[PDB]
Amino acid sequence: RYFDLDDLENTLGSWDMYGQEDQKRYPGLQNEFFERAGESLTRREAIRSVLFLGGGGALLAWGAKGASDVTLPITVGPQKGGEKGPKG
Amino acid sequence: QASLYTHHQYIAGFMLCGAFAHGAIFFIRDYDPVANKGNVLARILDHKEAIISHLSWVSLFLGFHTLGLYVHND
Amino acid sequence: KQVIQPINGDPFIGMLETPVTSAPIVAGFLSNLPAYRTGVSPLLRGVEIGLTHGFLVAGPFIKLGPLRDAAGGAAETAGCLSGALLVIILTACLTIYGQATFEDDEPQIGVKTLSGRDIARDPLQSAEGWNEFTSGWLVGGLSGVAWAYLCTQFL
Amino acid sequence: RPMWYPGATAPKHLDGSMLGDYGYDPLDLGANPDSLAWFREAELMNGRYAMLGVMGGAFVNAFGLPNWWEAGAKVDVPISLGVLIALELAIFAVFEYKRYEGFKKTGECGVLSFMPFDPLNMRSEENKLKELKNGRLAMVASVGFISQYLVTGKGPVDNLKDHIVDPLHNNIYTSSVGNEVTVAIVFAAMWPMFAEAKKALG
Amino acid sequence: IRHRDAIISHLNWVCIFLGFHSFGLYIHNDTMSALGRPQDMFSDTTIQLQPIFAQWIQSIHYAAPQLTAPTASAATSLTWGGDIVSVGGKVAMMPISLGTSDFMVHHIHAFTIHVTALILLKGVLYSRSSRLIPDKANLGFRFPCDGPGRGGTCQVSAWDHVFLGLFWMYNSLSIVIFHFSWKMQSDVWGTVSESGVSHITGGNFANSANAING
Amino acid sequence: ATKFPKFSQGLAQDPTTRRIWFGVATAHDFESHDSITEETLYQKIFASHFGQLSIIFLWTSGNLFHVAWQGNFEAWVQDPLHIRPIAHAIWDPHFGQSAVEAFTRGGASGPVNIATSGVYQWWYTIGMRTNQDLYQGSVFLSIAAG
Amino acid sequence: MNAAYLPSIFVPLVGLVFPAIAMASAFLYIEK
Amino acid sequence: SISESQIFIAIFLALINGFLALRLGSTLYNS
Amino acid sequence: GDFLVHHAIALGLHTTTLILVKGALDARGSKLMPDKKDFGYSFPCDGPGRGGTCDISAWDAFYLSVFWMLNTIGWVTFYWHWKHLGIWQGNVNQFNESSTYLMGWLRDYLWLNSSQLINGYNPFGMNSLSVWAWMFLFGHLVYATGFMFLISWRGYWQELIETLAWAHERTPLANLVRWKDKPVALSIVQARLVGLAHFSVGYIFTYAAFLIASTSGKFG
Amino acid sequence: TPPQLDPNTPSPIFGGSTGGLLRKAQVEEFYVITWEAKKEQIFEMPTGGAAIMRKGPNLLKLARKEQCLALTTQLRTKFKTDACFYRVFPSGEVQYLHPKDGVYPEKVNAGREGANQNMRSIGENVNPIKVKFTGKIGPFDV
Amino acid sequence: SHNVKIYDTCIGCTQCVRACPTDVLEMVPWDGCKAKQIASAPRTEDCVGCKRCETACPTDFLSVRVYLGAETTRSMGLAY
Ligand SMILES: CCCCCCCCCCCCCCCCCC(=O)OC[C@H](CO[C@@H]1O[C@H](CO[C@H]2O[C@H](CO)[C@H](O)[C@H](O)[C@H]2O)[C@H](O)[C@H](O)[C@H]1O)OC(=O)CCCCCCCCCCCCCCCCC
Ligand code: CLA
Ligand code: CLA
Ligand code: CLA
Ligand code: CLA
Ligand code: CLA
Ligand code: CLA
Ligand SMILES: CC1=CCCC(C)(C)[C@H]1/C=C/C(C)=C/C=C/C(C)=C/C=C/C=C(C)/C=C/C=C(C)/C=C/C1=C(C)CCCC1(C)C
Ligand SMILES: CC1=C(C/C=C(\C)CCC[C@H](C)CCC[C@H](C)CCCC(C)C)C(=O)c2ccccc2C1=O
Ligand code: SF4
Ligand code: SF4
Ligand code: SF4
Repeated sequence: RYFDLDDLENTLGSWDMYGQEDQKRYPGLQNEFFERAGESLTRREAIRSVLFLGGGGALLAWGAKGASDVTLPITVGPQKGGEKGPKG
Repeated sequence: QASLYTHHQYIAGFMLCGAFAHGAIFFIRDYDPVANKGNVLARILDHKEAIISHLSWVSLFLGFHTLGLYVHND
Repeated sequence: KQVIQPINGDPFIGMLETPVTSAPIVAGFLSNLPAYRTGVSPLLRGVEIGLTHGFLVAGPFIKLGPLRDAAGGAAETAGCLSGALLVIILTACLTIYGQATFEDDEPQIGVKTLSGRDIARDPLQSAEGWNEFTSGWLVGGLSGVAWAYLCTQFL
Repeated sequence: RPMWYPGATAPKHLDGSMLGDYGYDPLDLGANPDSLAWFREAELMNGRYAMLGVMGGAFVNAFGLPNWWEAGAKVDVPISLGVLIALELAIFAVFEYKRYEGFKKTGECGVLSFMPFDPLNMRSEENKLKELKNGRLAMVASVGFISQYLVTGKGPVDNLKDHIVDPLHNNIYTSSVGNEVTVAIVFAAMWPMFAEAKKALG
Repeated sequence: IRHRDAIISHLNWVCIFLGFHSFGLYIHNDTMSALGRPQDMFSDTTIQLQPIFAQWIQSIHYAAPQLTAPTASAATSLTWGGDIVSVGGKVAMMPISLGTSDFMVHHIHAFTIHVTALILLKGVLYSRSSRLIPDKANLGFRFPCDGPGRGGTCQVSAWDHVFLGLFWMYNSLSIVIFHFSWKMQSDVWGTVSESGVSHITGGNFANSANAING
Repeated sequence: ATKFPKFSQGLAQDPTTRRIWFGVATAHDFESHDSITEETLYQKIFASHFGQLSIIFLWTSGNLFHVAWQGNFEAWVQDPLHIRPIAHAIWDPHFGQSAVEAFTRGGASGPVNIATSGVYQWWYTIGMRTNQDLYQGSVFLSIAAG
Repeated sequence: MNAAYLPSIFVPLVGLVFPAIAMASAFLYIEK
Repeated sequence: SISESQIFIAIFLALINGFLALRLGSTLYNS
Repeated sequence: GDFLVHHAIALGLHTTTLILVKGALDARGSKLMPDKKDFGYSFPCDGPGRGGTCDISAWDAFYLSVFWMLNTIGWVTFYWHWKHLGIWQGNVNQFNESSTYLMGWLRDYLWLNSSQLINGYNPFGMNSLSVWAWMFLFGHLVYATGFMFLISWRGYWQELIETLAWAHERTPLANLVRWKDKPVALSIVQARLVGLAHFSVGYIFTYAAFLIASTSGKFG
Repeated sequence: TPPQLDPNTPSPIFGGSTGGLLRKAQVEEFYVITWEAKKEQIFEMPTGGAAIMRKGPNLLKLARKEQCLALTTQLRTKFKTDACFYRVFPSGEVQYLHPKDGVYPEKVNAGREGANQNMRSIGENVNPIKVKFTGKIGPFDV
Repeated sequence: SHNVKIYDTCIGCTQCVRACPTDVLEMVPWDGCKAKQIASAPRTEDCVGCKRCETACPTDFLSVRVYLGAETTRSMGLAY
């Protein structure tokens, strides 16, 4: 027998298992520096898009620019002699 | 040539298999037996089996005998 | 006696408690993690959680990357840069999961503790609590790879 | 409401409320999914810091000729690497930390109430468009000074005199991207009609 | 029957685990070949993945007829660290060496043997009734779908998990053989050539087959 | 209808992912939507043909443009039998020194695909004989499709 | 060919960037 | 041998064929 | 050899039509289920009643045609290729001799052509056909994937997802991250459609690689 | 007469199993069974495993109406007891499902006014043209 | 929600109503029948689509024909 139908919260076993009560266990010495470093980007579509538009541009940038390419047909690549078929 | 001749055979295959599908979507939806009573479309539906049965003979004839010869030759 | 029981009374709930579910150790450990606590800001978790996952992800790249031979330490930065991408990619994923599940208007859907007590729902549910976490993840995620590099060229 | 002469309709997002508004919002960015007037400062700070930009590269061709692209190259000042950058790092952030963190908290007028920097404030806020308007114009020339080096390479004024000497033969339309621009000019002539045919023909 | 959702779930994870690790490592080896970068493909010259334990086992048994097997003529069999044996100019049995390509295969044996356990166990535990079909027992051992409803029940019965198990049995064992047959031709069989002991395939396995390439 | 399959409310409300799968595959069927009158059914169709018809032209302008740019033409025009027609170059970030070289077969510098499409002769038997002609021609189909 | 630096600019943009954006935006539109 | 100048002209010309589709696909889906 | 093949070709055209001509005429109805006019066009079945209807619809009828379409075209494109190969290679005797019995098709046309293709990825080095050597494998793996959808039907997978949506749901650290759209084993018809896509995509890429890289390897 | 509320009837003895409620129950409806007992004995549980029913009126919580009638067909045809069940969902209100008329549907009662009937034989249905672009779910509606 | 509709042909055998695992079909009394009884489907909500109905109809061509509609939380029979 269980019931307490007045509460459907305890009938579902939905209880959060490993969630604790304890408040912040973290030091104020390092608190006040990060807590103000996170909200510089708080916003939905004007920031996530910065990651797509501005963030993914290093594929563009250092894919073309920096000469660290390894065996890339981009840059170093073909430098050796080209293969010719039997017929032509 | 090879890369072509095969292209236009396959791309011709799919198009016919779609010619019959929309042939079915026709009959399943926008065909009307009333206004078509006695037409040429209704005469075909009047004998379904004859068409179905004879294609079933020709496809079996070629089935046994064409395979039956390759196996005999093997 | 019998060691194994259904979770906390009712047998008809899906899971049932076992030594890796309800124990002295496992109850405490999984609860100590910067995950389940209800008493710390979500911004502070991302700067914790993401801070770790940058360091350990660098390793595979900075060790077994495409280019594992360089005389300038470039084999190490080639992994740092790419390991810094899964930092930048997952930020897109994290933030995306916020605009989907959580509506700014809808309240926190988290449930209430383990036993008898209803304690204030997970401060991270809605987009506000979530987005503060995402930027937090991005703050730490950059550090983890960074200190991984510093630990590569030093220490 | 001159409003860049598309014809009549501007989107509602730009009505002429904010200063300088000609109601041009092609990409629907002038909307407010987060804010808009944040763009105004972003325009303005760009604009402000831009309009003062030309002055450095402008006059240097006219005087001693270490022109801007070659300017930051040759000097004796920078002292053993980091001292060259490291000094310039702090002083901006420390005051920008104030105005950036402050004026998205202390109110949305970027250094307008001017509490950090007190001007003579004789003219003050009415003509403020004119500031914004005079810099936006210098913004566009600033792009040119790039291509002045890229396409030609001569100094901005050394390009001017060539246009003064031979007005017909110094155009972009001859050199390089001339073939490219003259197409972007054509496709910009029909541009107002396509935008207008939405309204009229719809 | 009561915790069954735990058993099946974990086994279902073990397969996906081996799916990418066991099999996928060939796809790496396949691809890194075709891109002209042999330095990468897991192999003997390249990245070493060797069956430590299995190799280490063969060490004991060739050291066995010393102390752990004091009364013997010699070790039990020659697949351990023994020496070659000939008859009629043929190799009776020589030893077998376990290299990287031997490593990668056993995990494919493991991959198939797990996946085919998933299917049969799931057939037993969900034979009675599953979470989606509570009556399933009353429909018999062998039945087609219940409905087209519920997105369709097609092939839910416990006769039908044996249907599926036979394609994984077939697959599992078939590769058990191709491992055998061409390991045994590579590293054992063939005529005794005196010098060279040339095998049937000339001893190409650990080099020959790493990727699905070969 | 709010959610993704805007055109059918039976899919529009589904808790599962079948809303997603059918939403893609039920799209182009215009006889089934919320309310599709006889008139507005012909509309989207006749608009769609402009889609297919424009997509084709760009696809052709690509073939022309690439052969005009990344491929050899003049060199082939001189020796149709003894040299291979080339298609777009092979850009992969993923190669070794060998596979780059081994694919540079052709007249060009980089790795390229010998083109088995066959389009390359139908230009010459119509006749062009400059990369300019191909580019000149590859612009129209870009324009015309517009 | 004279344009040679283009593929390095486009292919990453069209093989990754566009599939990154069209992965995000097409997702956010599945649920509204 | 194609002049580098022509190339960007074409790419910009095909850039317009990208917007006219976006303008179409909107108006068609907007219906 | 020319004679015997044209009957296979002729066979393939009939059994393809036989399927499609059936699906059209039985779209309206047949003796088993004469509701199909009003039951929709593409529907999974009428349920396991009165003999267990399956593939009873007219979409499932079309569905079966593709598998024959890919033969009767496969037979053609084969028979076209290897009559020409001999003619490009200067000999009419490879075909009309060995074309009669089915082993030459396997023993001569398939065995000789495969030697050049498989040497692309060869551990000794990359040939210029290494492009096609890989894809020819990509062609099978898709074809082989296609059987997982065609053979294994839904109810098995729907009980499997149940176990996973239970595990992800009650596992720690993944409690916090959940799905909006409840995952479900995809629909009956949806699989066959997905199944026949893999079957074809795999059926094409192998023969597209074999054909090109046989005539690119030899050059007729 | 027919409807009833939810008094306190205990739950049958069982030791827990992975079959049972899930995170539907939090946001979504779930069912409840109430029957009675005479002797105590064991019954198949449809969510898996076996459970001991008490000596008297009992109450269960299942996850599906489907699972629910599996257990009524169980006890009605085997131990020959009646059962009736409910629909409970988190907003707090409960509905009475199952013989809403007070009689099992298998047997006739009066007062039932049935829906979804057609007065035509099947062959007498409309063919899909005659509902075209006007629209209905199918030829059977019209 | 699935659609289920019933026809003149019913013998009133109840053999449908015994089949439905969700107890949709419910026997409504009637007149013209031999046994003077007709089924009916008050809940189209909970028809899962099993078509265990259509198997049970002793009638030559069915008295019930289930027409599958869209599929909800219930009509998918989800425990998730
Ligand atoms: C061309 C692709 C583009 C280029 C390639 C891009 C990569 C492709 C990535 C795949 C992207 C699409 C994936 C689709 C998967 C979903 C398929 C599905 O579940 O789709 C199944 C749908 C489900 O059917 C529809 O299902 C509907 C479901 O009902 C819905 O619709 C009803 C109708 O109103 C109501 O709205 C109701 O509320 C709602 O439930 C209805 O039943 C419709 O009547 C019924 O038609 O079926 C259909 O309609 C069938 C329509 C498909 C017919 C075409 C099949 C051809 C087979 C391919 C041929 C082989 C090709 C190989 C090529 C190899 C060479 C390269
Ligand atoms: C110009 C030709 C043409 C036109 C206009 C149509 C138009 C139509 N057809 Mg149709 N069809 C055609 C040709 C055509 N078809 C051909 C050639 C075939 C045979 C293959 C078919 C077979 C067919 C069937 C079987 C069905 C239709 C249906 C439909 C209708 C809806 C289509 C739909 O929902 O697609 C929406 C878009 C999709 C479903 C895209 C799915 C992608 C497919 C599966 C291909 C995936 C493979 C891919 C290419 C692989 C990529 C390879 C790469 C990864 C390497 C619509 C009226 C359906 C209908 O009306 O039902 C009521 C239907 O059931 N057609
Ligand atoms: C190689 C495989 C294969 C073969 C041989 C067939 C054969 C056939 N299919 Mg089929 N089919 C196949 C694959 C195959 N299919 C696949 C993969 C699909 C996709 C699902 C289909 C889909 C399909 C459809 C949809 C249809 C067919 C049809 C047919 C028949 C066409 C007529 C014909 O050629 O008869 C030739 C018959 C044979 C060659 C049988 C050979 C057996 C010998 C002659 C007798 C037995 C030998 C020996 C005595 C056995 C001893 C056993 C031992 C116990 C003593 C035929 C029975 C059509 C049909 O019904 O035709 C009427 C039809 O509608 N099939
Ligand atoms: C070649 C065909 C093929 C393949 C690849 C599979 C694959 C699979 N089957 Mg299987 N199956 C097949 C045929 C096949 N089947 C057939 C013909 C049948 C008929 C009997 C079945 C019947 C069957 C059953 C009954 C079961 C499976 C199961 C499985 C899964 C085991 C887990 C696993 O290995 O995942 C790992 C994935 C791989 C090994 C695929 C390799 C691909 C590479 C490594 C990853 C690609 C990287 C990246 C994502 C590339 C994409 C990027 C791109 C989008 C840009 C797996 C998805 C079992 C399952 O799901 O439970 C575990 C299961 O119960 N199948
Ligand atoms: C790890 C394996 C791998 C990977 C990742 C790549 C990656 C690539 N190869 Mg490649 N290659 C490989 C192995 C690999 N290769 C091997 C082993 C060989 C043999 C030696 C080659 C030979 C080779 C050649 C010869 C060429 C490439 C090319 C390419 C590039 C094509 C990219 C592109 O245009 O995307 C676009 C990709 C597609 C359009 C096809 C995918 C279809 C998608 C996935 C279906 C989805 C459709 C649906 C509507 C969803 C829409 C998606 C949405 C995001 C828009 C890309 C960089 C090409 C290149 O560099 O220039 C183009 C080229 O010509 N490769
Ligand atoms: C549909 C035709 C088509 C196809 C299949 C390709 C295929 C390819 N092009 Mg391409 N191209 C085309 C037309 C086409 N081109 C046209 C008309 C132009 C003139 C602007 C170009 C200009 C161009 C350049 C400058 C380059 C390529 C390159 C490439 C290769 C890598 C993919 C890439 O970077 O594309 C990127 C291409 C663009 C951004 C141009 C716009 C896209 C064109 C118009 C095709 C759009 C059709 C498509 C269905 C649109 C749907 C998009 C979305 C809804 C899915 C690949 C072989 C690269 C290459 O050769 O490196 C090896 C490269 O550097 N293309
Ligand atoms: C057009 C498609 C495309 C392109 C351009 C690339 C490009 C690359 N791949 Mg890749 N890949 C692709 C498709 C593609 N891939 C697909 C489809 C698969 C799955 C089948 C893979 C699987 C794969 C693997 C498994 C690996 C690669 C690797 C690589 C890198 C080659 C090795 C190297 O020099 O790294 C050296 C790289 C650097 C020195 C720096 C790169 C960092 C850039 C400049 C920063 C990017 C910024 C941006 C935030 C990135 C996120 C994008 C997103 C946010 C929009 C190169 C960046 C290797 C790699 O990443 O290792 C490093 C590697 O191990 N690929
Ligand atoms: C099933 C379906 C749904 C409902 C309506 C719909 C009509 C679509 C119906 C039909 C669908 C389809 C695709 C039906 C037919 C398809 C096919 C295979 C059509 C092919 C017909 C072939 C024909 C004539 C050939 C006729 C004769 C020819 C060339 C030869 C002529 C000649 C000979 C033999 C020697 C040379 C000189 C000369 C005199 C010209
Ligand atoms: C494997 C399998 C599944 C499980 C397969 C699933 C759930 C597909 C999902 C796999 C991942 C999540 C997606 C695969 C990645 C694709 C590349 C996605 C393509 C996306 C485009 C369509 C846009 C079924 O649901 C099924 C149903 C009926 C008959 C046979 C089968 C069957 O064989
Ligand atoms: S498989 Fe699909 S069709 Fe064949 S019985 Fe099961 S449900 Fe009916
Ligand atoms: S429907 Fe079929 S079974 Fe149900 S009562 Fe009428 S006749 Fe008897
Ligand atoms: S199909 Fe719908 S109606 Fe027929 S039995 Fe199953 S649930 Fe009751």
